[PDB]
Amino acid sequence: MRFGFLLNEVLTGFRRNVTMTIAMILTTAISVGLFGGGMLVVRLADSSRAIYLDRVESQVFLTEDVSANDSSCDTTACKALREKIETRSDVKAVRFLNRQQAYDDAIRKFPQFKDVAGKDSFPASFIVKLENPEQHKDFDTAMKGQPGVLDVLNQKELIDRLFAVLDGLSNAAFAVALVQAIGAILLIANMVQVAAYTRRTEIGIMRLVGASRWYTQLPFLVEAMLAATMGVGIAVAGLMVVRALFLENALNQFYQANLIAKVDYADILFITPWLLLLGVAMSGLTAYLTLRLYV
Amino acid sequence: MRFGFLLNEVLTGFRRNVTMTIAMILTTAISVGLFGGGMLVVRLADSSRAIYLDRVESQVFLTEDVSANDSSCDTTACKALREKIETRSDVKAVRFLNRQQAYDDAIRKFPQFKDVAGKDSFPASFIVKLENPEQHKDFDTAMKGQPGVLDVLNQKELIDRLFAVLDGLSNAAFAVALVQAIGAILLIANMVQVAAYTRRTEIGIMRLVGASRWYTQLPFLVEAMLAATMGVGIAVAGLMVVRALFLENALNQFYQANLIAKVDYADILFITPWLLLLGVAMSGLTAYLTLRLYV
Amino acid sequence: SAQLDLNEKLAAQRAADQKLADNRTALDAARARLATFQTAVNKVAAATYMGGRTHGMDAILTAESPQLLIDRLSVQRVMAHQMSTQMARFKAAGEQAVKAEQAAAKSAADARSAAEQAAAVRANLQ
Amino acid sequence: MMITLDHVTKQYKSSARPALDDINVKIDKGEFVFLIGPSGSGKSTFMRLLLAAETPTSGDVRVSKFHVNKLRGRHVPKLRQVIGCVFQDFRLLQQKTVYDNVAFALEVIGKRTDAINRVVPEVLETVGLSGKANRLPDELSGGEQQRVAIARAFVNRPLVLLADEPTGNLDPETSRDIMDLLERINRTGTTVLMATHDHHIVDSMRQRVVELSLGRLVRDEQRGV
Amino acid sequence: MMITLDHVTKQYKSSARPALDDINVKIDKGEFVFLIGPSGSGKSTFMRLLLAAETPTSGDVRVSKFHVNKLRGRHVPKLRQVIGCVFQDFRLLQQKTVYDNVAFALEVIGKRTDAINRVVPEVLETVGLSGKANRLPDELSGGEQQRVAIARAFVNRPLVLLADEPTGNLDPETSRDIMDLLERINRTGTTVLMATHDHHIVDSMRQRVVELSLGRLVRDEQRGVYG
Ligand SMILES: Nc1ncnc2c1ncn2[C@@H]1O[C@H](COP(=O)(O)OP(=O)(O)O)[C@@H](O)[C@H]1O
Ligand SMILES: Nc1ncnc2c1ncn2[C@@H]1O[C@H](COP(=O)(O)OP(=O)(O)O)[C@@H](O)[C@H]1O
Repeated sequence: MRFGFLLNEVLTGFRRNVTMTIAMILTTAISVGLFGGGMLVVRLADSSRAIYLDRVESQVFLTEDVSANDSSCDTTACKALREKIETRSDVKAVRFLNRQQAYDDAIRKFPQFKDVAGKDSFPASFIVKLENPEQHKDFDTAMKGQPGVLDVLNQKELIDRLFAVLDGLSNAAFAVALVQAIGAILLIANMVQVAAYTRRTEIGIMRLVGASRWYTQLPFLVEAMLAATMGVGIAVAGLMVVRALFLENALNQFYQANLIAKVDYADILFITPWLLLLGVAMSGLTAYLTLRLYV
Repeated sequence: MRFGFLLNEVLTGFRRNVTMTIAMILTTAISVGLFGGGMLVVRLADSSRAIYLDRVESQVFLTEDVSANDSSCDTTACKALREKIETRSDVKAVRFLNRQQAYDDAIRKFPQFKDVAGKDSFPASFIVKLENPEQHKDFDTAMKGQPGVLDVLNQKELIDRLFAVLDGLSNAAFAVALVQAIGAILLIANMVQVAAYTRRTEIGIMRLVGASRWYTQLPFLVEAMLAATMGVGIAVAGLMVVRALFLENALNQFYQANLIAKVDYADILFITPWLLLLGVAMSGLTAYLTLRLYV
Repeated sequence: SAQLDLNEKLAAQRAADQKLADNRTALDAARARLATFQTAVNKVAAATYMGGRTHGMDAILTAESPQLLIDRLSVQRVMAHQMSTQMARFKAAGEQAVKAEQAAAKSAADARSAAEQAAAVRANLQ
Repeated sequence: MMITLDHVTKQYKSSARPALDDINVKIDKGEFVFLIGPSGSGKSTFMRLLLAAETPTSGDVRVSKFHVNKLRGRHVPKLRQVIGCVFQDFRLLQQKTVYDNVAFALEVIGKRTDAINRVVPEVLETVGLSGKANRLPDELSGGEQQRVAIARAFVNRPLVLLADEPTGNLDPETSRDIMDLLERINRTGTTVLMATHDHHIVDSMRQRVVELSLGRLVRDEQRGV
Repeated sequence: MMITLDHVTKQYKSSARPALDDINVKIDKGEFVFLIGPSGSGKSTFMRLLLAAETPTSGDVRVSKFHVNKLRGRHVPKLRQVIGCVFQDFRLLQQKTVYDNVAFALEVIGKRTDAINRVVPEVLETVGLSGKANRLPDELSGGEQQRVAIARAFVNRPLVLLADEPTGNLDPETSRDIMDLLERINRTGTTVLMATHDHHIVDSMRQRVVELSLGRLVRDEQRGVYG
């Protein structure tokens, strides 16, 4: 029935003991915050995959006169340079990117390329993929900075070290979020145990009056739900608190330094309904499984 | 005394509270492991500076009017810098690199830029060898904007904000540990009340039998400190497994780049006598204060 | 009288003609200066191409020796200072194509005005 | 119309008494049935068996409505509304008042609230706890907590109301002061079960007597002392 | 000086009738004085007053071998060794048997191990229900759970061995032996007392019967009966 006569006893229930009832909120906030840290570094990897290049990638440049002109590859020289690149078997996903379709994706990956970009913005590139990271050293030897094919770039072999840092810290964040989730699920598991221990006077009365079996555990469930909302209400604020605490040394300076793609509060805020729904779901299920085998 | 009797009821307390003790003994490990990881990363942060602390240099960069005019040093403005900079406490030897000399140094360091890279690339270098790295504050606050010197911007203290991004997360680990600390003292302080309901059948006889007050709460006191000792014992193994599972590849890739002083089992176990006594102190003092107030 | 009112201004006319003539041989210096400067600012976007990868913050993506990466940042921050001052050095030459180049045209118009004035006054003799 | 059970045993550990090996009791409408004997006969287990919190390993359980031997859990509390009983510590919330403690059951079963608050003084003015019932029961004397205990069984319309452990740590003079309140509620028609442990009561009332001796009928004559 | 209490007063939450007043009553060894006061009034105050658990706001309280009106840091269990009380309920440990339950009060003082095992074949036979010394407290019946509850207070021979309402949920046709074993402790030489609304039964012994109605003593007969 109406929740007005059900809300008036739960506040008294938090009022009787205060030295135990406040501890759970910060622990669930820490668990949710580290899990959201893992989510935000996964989304950071997803955003940084767009600006950077993946682990099957080794691009190549072309000769200056060939790259500075010859937009249509119907001529002899563009096909000759393309076949010179395609002599080896490493060519898999070369793209027809030259000049007019090469300005927009290249002004966003680096900020100082947009400076004085009116004259000689970007020549022909023809970015190509790779299947063998251990066997393209001779390919880079043939396609080195010798006159002809210009200098190349390889986003691996002590170059993708930031990716190897971030996925490892993402997995470490996943592991510590798992052990915080285990601690959280056991502490809100024995929440109802110590609550029924501290409120054992009326339990036999509720078994005596003959009320419905669904309605007996409803105050404990609404205390679990309001405790979950109290946890997530400071969990969504502690991320901003630690950002404004210890992100001002960098903030957006990695955008000009081209380390990360983007950072903004809305990217973290995109994950909040999923984490609060999973939090109230885990709170409800451990309420139900603990009440099933105790009374 | 009768120390042999104390070992048979601790297993009874463990078995009677099997679904209760496990969450707090698991989360005290994470509580001390956050502090241990923070101490490890600040030790790595101020040990990684030692790869350049032995070779701390400095410089004086002079205004382009007396560098683009003359290659070598044949002006009275350059001859004034032979004596007006050498009258300092932190000077070893001055070296006058030309625009050509430092330009060729920059070219052989990295083949970067074509049009602007030349005589007008950057002014000439007056390298000043620093005596002590700890007195860089007096170095960069002793000389200011003066005629003949365009900037007193340093060149060797500048790695410090490059690991300020590591420092920020290093202090953020301490901040996370201190945020979880309030909940940690709460979850160790409510143990004397959430376990008193189980031992209701035995606590009532010491209140009139003649048992000493120093021996009554001692079985209640020993549980918290044994829990804290096994918590730090499983916490150091957790640091071992997160170092050996999720902190090996990036550590090896940066140690091959020799930017770090590297950690091993012995380095992490070096701090451990401090954190074990810190953990047993924050167990024992809180457990000793909560027994008088709770009971 | 009116015949005698000639030689007092041939000196000023020759001075005006020589002031036009040497300024015609002095206006070429600004266009020669921009003809020296504009080649270093036209394909500098191609000079930072070929994977330049150095920008004055990290200098850490490649490493062989700790000593050899010090000048990868200590010179690159001075490069950042120089590309900050490069726009000022470009505009200090671009202002010469905006300021103090119409003075030759103004002097030519003033010389034509003096020529028609001298043609107007000389009707007292002729 | 016949509310009894027979051959109903639980057998926790058997030993001295496997609950109730053989019973042949009978409860009538308005029947006052005594229950005394030794301490180990298994009285409170049989009291829990009538409210069906103890699993009947043998026999079938039914009190005047339906067989509760094999019933689904949603229909388990559908018999417990007409069942009342009292205990030693009274299960009283010290923060609540006397009227709040009895109206808590009325507001937690869930009815029309305008038909709940109006009928609280309609049935609360029967015991001596009416008057100064807005105060906390901690400062009150020892004679009025049993009124609050029987009030929450008095407010509904009972059929299987019961009285187990009726006196406890209470004086014989106050017992004679409370027997009459416990008997006047039986004049409506609802029977009650007398489950004391004293022999000073059997001569005083002279009603139906059932005595158990470790699961066996010690004495059963249903008349007189 | 032996046990004397007077002028006790402990009012809680502005109680109108705290049942502690200026009763200058004197107790003695030998005759055991039984309180017949009203229920729910004052019977629990005697144990907490005599064991210095509920200190009165006024009135100096004296015991035989110590001081009750003033305590210190280490004197708070000093009286508790030579006295003993048994409550109504059993509170036995189901983790140990009956033989180990009576020895649980031996190690809490700091007794040496030479006399720990040297007294358990000396006091267990003094109890009427000596038992099999291997009985579970849960398995045993409700008749014998209180005699083993008072046996553990007997093992040190305390000077005070009172017990409030020793029957509990026990029939009086079986509780007579439990009542009749108390005079063994009484002619041991100690002081015993019990406060129970048990009229028409204790008048057979015709012992000292007192009553405290509202903090007022209405009877002080040395060998009287129930009023
Ligand atoms: N869960 C149980 N496990 C073992 N024995 C039990 C259990 N419940 C009841 N008993 C036994 O049944 C008997 C019930 O006695 P009971 O008539 O309830 O005593 P009283 O009337 O004084 O409460 C007890 O002696 C006890 O030993
Ligand atoms: N410090 C105190 N705080 C609250 N209540 C007290 C205190 N001291 C005594 N009382 C009350 O005094 C009453 C004494 O009644 P008593 O006859 O001892 O009850 P019982 O017959 O149940 O033992 C108790 O009900 C108790 O609530």
